[PDB]
Amino acid sequence: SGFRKMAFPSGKVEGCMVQVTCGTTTLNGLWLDDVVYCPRHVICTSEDILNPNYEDLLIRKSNHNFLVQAGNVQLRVIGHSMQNCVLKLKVDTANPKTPKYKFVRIQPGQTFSVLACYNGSPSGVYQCAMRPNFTIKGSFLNGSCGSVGFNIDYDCVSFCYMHHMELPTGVHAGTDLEGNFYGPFVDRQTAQAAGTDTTITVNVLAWLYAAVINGDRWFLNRFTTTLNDFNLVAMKYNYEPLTQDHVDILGPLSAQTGIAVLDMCASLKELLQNGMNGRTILGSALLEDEFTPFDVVRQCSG
Amino acid sequence: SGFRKMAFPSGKVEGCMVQVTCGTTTLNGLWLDDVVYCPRHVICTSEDILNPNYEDLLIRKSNHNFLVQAGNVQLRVIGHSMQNCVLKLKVDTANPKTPKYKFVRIQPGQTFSVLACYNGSPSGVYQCAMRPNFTIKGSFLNGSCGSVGFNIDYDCVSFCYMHHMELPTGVHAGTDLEGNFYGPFVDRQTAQAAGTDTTITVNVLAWLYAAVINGDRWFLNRFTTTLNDFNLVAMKYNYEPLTQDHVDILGPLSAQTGIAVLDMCASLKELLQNGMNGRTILGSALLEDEFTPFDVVRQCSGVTFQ
Ligand SMILES: Cn1cnc(Cn2c(=O)nc(Nc3cc4cn(C)nc4cc3Cl)n(Cc3cc(F)c(F)cc3F)c2=O)n1
Ligand SMILES: Cn1cnc(Cn2c(=O)nc(Nc3cc4cn(C)nc4cc3Cl)n(Cc3cc(F)c(F)cc3F)c2=O)n1
Repeated sequence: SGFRKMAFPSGKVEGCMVQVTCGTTTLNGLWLDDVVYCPRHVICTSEDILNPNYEDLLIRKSNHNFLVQAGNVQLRVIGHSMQNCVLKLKVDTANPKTPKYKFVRIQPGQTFSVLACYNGSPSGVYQCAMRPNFTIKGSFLNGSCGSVGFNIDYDCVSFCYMHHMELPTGVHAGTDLEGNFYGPFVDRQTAQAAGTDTTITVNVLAWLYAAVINGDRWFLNRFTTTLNDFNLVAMKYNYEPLTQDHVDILGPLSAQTGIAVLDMCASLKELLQNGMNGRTILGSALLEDEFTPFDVVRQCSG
Repeated sequence: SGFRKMAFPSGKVEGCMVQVTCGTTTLNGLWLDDVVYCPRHVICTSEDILNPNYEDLLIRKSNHNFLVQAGNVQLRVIGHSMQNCVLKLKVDTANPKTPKYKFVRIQPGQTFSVLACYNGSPSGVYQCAMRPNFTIKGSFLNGSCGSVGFNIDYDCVSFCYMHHMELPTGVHAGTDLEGNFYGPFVDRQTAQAAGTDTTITVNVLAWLYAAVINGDRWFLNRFTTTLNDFNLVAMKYNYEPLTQDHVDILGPLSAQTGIAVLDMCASLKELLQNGMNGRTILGSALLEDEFTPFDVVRQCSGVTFQ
């Protein structure tokens, strides 16, 4: 029983974190095989941040401008290339701690664990969701760049996020491991603002199914709804519209609980018009949206 | 900026998790040097667990009954003994991934990370607080026994918790690494209920500081109070008393933010009576009591753990 926001064990990723220094800039790098991945803005200087010409600054660089440190062992950069917004440094030793891994681009609503790192030393691990506006509500201090977000599946580590910047609103923006940003953001110090955020409706429904599995009983109702009537109400509360794809994803949870998806949608609808009247669901008095339908199945009973 | 529930990087502990099997019972073990630690209830049958004599159950068992699985390599038990509610299995090989470690016992309100495992395979990590009633609000499914709770200081892993059982109310109970239970529980199949829990007050104030550091400042008032006046109100609302030691611990947060604790207690005092009036603090609609003052300083000052 119980229900906690749970992160993945971070050991496989801890063995890959290194320190990348270029000039005075020091951030974290992800060391897989004989390549260290890190945000390309590490080659920028105080002046080259508002409008950096990264191709010009990199063709500009020699391998011995980069200092890579795995613990007290300085790796030797033997080559450096750029792929979109990630820098790739070839090093002369493959990381013997490299796990089975792949690079995956995730979609808004998907969750992942983030290993916060400073000077290449892991500091803590937590759970995140890719917001519908392509930001993440992280916990990051200066020097956290290069920290990665991941999932683990049968000792295979899917890397799906690398941290680059903090936006004015306090949220954070990053890329996948191929250097493509999530969202309309760029690795520049120019004026940048994220879209208005919305609640991941499919995740809340999943969480509500998790409450019933754990026996929570107070929010459901005798009502059902049409997909369009629900979406009409939800959008008026800054909730993401729900598509038939989402309804399909919830299928297994609905099957396990004997509560149809559109029945539960009617329960979310009522919850949005009444509130929760002092009560809580799985210990929360707000609706949680950082549990996917996959997560709910993994952590909950059967 | 930002603020999250954060656990210690679990890697040092992951290299110590093994699967222990006794008969049909199978749970997790902690492999440190040439000893494997796990709950003693593994030697129990579905009826001996109702009322056992762990003494006699143990001595009757032999070494080859304990299947100690380290991933897939099998470990050879060359001895076994008890220490309170934790069983100890001596194996022929010392764990080469053994971290710099010690066994500590924590107080209520102190936090730790938990590495939930199943069949010796680490599955997820999360951050707990020992509740005042000596339970922890965990997320465990069957197979989780032997999952361990720890803290990391520099390169030292401090093991402080081992999971044993879930209570009928859903919360969880276990021992320190020396077998001593946390709270008034026994490792037996009987009717056991959790005592009435309370709010870790010093952790709520520490969380309010984290909110201020993140610029969430609406709850700050203008008033100040006294420990007496606060604690009189706090007892009514099932809040833990705030001691003089608690105030000194909030010292650095106080000086970093310009908000003297007791001034902060006035804010928490108001929040306790008037509620939050449809507002939120760090996005949460409840007062968060699972962040210690050191937790807050650690997370807002970037301290790493190698
Ligand atoms: C508060 N916060 C939360 N996450 C972040 C991420 N982040 C960061 O870690 N560092 C940044 N600037 C640097 C300055 C340096 C000074 N020295 C000596 N070394 C430095 C290294 C960095 Cl990496 N930034 C700012 C930033 C980073 C970018 F990648 C970008 F495109 C624009 C930016 F304004 C930062 O956001 N900070
Ligand atoms: C859902 N949940 C989450 N945490 C818990 C605690 N807990 C547990 O995890 N396992 C238990 N019995 C086992 C049966 C097994 C059958 N096989 C094949 N392997 C098994 C392993 C275990 Cl560990 N129990 C029961 C239990 C064990 C005790 F030590 C005790 F004092 C009281 C109890 F009710 C359990 O509570 N469940």
